[PDB]
Amino acid sequence: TEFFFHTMAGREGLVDTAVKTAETGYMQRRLVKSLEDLCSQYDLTVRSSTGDIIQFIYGGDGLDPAAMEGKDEPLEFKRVLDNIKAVFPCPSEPALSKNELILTTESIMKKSEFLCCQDSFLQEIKKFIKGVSEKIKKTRDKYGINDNGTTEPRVLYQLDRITPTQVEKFLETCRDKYMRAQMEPGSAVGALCAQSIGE
Amino acid sequence: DDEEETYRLWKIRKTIMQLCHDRGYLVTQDELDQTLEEFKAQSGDKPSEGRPRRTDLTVLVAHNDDPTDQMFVFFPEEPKVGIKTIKVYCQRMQEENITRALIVVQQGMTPSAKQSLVDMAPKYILEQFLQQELLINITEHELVPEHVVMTKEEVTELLARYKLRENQLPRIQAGDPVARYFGIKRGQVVKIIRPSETAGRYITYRLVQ
Amino acid sequence: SGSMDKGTLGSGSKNNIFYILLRDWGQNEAADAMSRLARLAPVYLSNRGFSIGIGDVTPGQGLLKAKYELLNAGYKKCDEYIEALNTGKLQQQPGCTAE
Amino acid sequence: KEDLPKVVVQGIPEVSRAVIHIDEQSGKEKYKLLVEGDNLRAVMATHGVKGTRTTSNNTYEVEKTLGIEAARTTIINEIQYTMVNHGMSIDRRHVMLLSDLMTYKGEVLGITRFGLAKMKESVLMLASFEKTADHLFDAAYFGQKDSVC
Amino acid sequence: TVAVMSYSGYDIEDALVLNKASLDRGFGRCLVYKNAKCTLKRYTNQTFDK
Amino acid sequence: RITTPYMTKYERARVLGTRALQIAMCAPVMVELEGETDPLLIAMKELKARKIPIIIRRYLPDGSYEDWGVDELIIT
Amino acid sequence: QGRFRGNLSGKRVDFSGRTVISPDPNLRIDEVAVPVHVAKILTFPEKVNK
Amino acid sequence: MLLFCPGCGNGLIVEEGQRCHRFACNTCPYVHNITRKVTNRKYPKLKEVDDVLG
Ligand SMILES: [Zn+2]
Repeated sequence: TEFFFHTMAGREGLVDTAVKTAETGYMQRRLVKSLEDLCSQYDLTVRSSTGDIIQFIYGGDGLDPAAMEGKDEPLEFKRVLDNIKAVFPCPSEPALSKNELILTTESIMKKSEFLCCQDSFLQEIKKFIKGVSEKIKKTRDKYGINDNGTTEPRVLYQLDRITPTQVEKFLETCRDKYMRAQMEPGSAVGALCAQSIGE
Repeated sequence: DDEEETYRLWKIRKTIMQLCHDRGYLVTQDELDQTLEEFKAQSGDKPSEGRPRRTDLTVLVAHNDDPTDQMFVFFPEEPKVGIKTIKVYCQRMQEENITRALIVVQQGMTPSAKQSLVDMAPKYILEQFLQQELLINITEHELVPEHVVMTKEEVTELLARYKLRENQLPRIQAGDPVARYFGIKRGQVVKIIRPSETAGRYITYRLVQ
Repeated sequence: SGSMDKGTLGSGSKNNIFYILLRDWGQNEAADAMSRLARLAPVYLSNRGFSIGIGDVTPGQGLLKAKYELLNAGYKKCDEYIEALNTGKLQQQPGCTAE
Repeated sequence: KEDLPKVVVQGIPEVSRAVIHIDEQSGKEKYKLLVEGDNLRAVMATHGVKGTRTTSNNTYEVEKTLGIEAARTTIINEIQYTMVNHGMSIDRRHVMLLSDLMTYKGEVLGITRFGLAKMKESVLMLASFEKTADHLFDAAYFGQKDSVC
Repeated sequence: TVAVMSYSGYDIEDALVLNKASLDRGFGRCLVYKNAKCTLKRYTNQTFDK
Repeated sequence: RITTPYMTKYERARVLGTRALQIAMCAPVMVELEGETDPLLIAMKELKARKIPIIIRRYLPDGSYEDWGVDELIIT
Repeated sequence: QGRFRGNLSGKRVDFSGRTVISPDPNLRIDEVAVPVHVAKILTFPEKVNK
Repeated sequence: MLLFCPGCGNGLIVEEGQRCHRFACNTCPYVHNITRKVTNRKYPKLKEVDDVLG
């Protein structure tokens, strides 16, 4: 009896797969035949074959889903900052205070190369920098670390250690990742959407 | 009755105030912010209230554009509005020299009356609104994004920025509930501010056609 | 620290070490790492030995006792529910019938 | 005697059945209505219902009631929710592009042959997809010159 | 004589490793017989395929 | 000058294809190949040396265009 | 099987082969092993240059 | 309810005579005048569920 019930369940699964294959095949054909015309133009506007505009900017932001590192966010700032700290640990430079970190971030962001970057990404970078500066301030307040750089136990400077070289590397890496995460013009956006929905 | 009906009338009046304020017509903040108690003070019962005349509005003038330009709001008492009522309203608008009017029907408009309202006159603009639609403000709904009608200069700037033509913009039907809410004509452009998942906003544009 | 598994070495999602290599140092480093893994792991696995036997799936005495007790308790509770529904009133869960 | 019990005395005639769903949030247990009906405007207009925050599954009803942008948002949310229910994730940009394509002409157009005919213009693609003979004969009758864009 | 183990990573997905000596000693040796048929028919005219 | 300064993957693919097709058809080589009998490898070497004599003509949808040198663009 | 779906959108091609696959971990992820018999059949037209 | 003619067995309808409401048969002169109250209750099913859930 148990064997018969198990076989019933197995045959249910098999017939489910059998019907699903054909149904999704037809849906895939319809979706691709409808969506294949669209293309991401060089003015960042998705246009149909006839020239009509479907979107003024793809995805509202213009970022590639294939290079989408986070959970529908271009970067995971914590991971990037940790990787920058580990790759370039500068042992000959002092750590930065909250005010120093904010000042150097504001100085770097106002350069020309960051102007072409989208304002939302700059706001997110500012928010993350403010959060990490608050973390640094909380740690130094907890352990009584002085921003003068003369606290006797130097190991206390290893708690939340950030240096201007690391800040510059992190900002340049984030800007480069954002620039390289944009839709390359001419990409077959519609076919990608059709396949990524049908599969 | 006499409690839900007066509540519906008050909320219809408040939605009309919000719609007129959004269209640019002159309404005082007291009209925009009217509690139910003040409406009861104006009229506290269904037989006391007169739908055809006690609620009609003619103080609606587009103060931003021209105070001389006038807008009118009608509340026909019959659930279905016939040809004769439309004729009476049109001749009254002729008497007071008013070209823009809204008609808040109670249940519906007869197809002959609808067709007549379509071809009353290009000069006499009248818009049919069901009370059921006006019981809730469309703009206040969370799904509906922010719509702003753009001027001709802004439309020209938008077309010049993308090297575009008018017909290439995404379309929006004239009979759309938002379009009828703002009373936009064919050829006008509406900027839509979609709220993004992040703190940013996505700006798009639609052409009425 | 830690041990490699599907969550970090599999094709599931991000946090994959190969994905990190691809996103940080380009495609060539990721491909070379994949080739090195595919050449190294089989050698160690074959030299170590990894087998599955019938005794790898046989049950212990504690499992047998626990299964017997659980089956008895569950069957008793099911019989109690059957008797409650058949003869008398069974507490009806919201949104559904007694059956 | 056949239909006197079958006359409606109260409620929306299109609405079949509404249930009191409860959210059991630790902060507070809040009550919502799940309506298995097909009249969004009537439900929104009813007293005591916060019509500002009422959604629906039928994209056509949402479109006809609250505009094409509300229809687009409903399409996006419904597709994403359906995909999430099976545990598989799709980047929101794909579904957003699909919704924008479905609602770029001011009307929610399906991916069927009718909506595809209303969207696309090239004769050859319409013929290749479905109804080859009818599309080809209509194009010949209209003398429609088709580009190769 | 099957031994269940992972070997050389050449049996990743449902693949299996065979022993060269076993195949050399006749394990799995198989024969395939195919048919080739022809017809020599006499036609309506008194002439025939030859 | 308004488009992306990065050279897209489609641009790389087409530039490499055209350069390899030209090289296979007895076009002059600018990087002094070292025993490379494959035209595509020679084209990739030219791209790495930034010596490809090809100018991309990026077309805007309205009809406007702009020219970018391969050496002028940024490669990854 | 019409012209549009069977002969226009998707059509058969030459210079192609179809074979059963087997694993091989000693190859890089960007490489595929081709049998000698197939490679002798699938030809590439190389233009003579300097 | 459903009533049938004792004469031929066809269905009886309700009509009005010159004095009273009567059951009558459509195919024969049989009639039956109504003397007292006649009723046919049905007791339709009531909505019993309170519909609290979650
Ligand atoms: Zn009878």
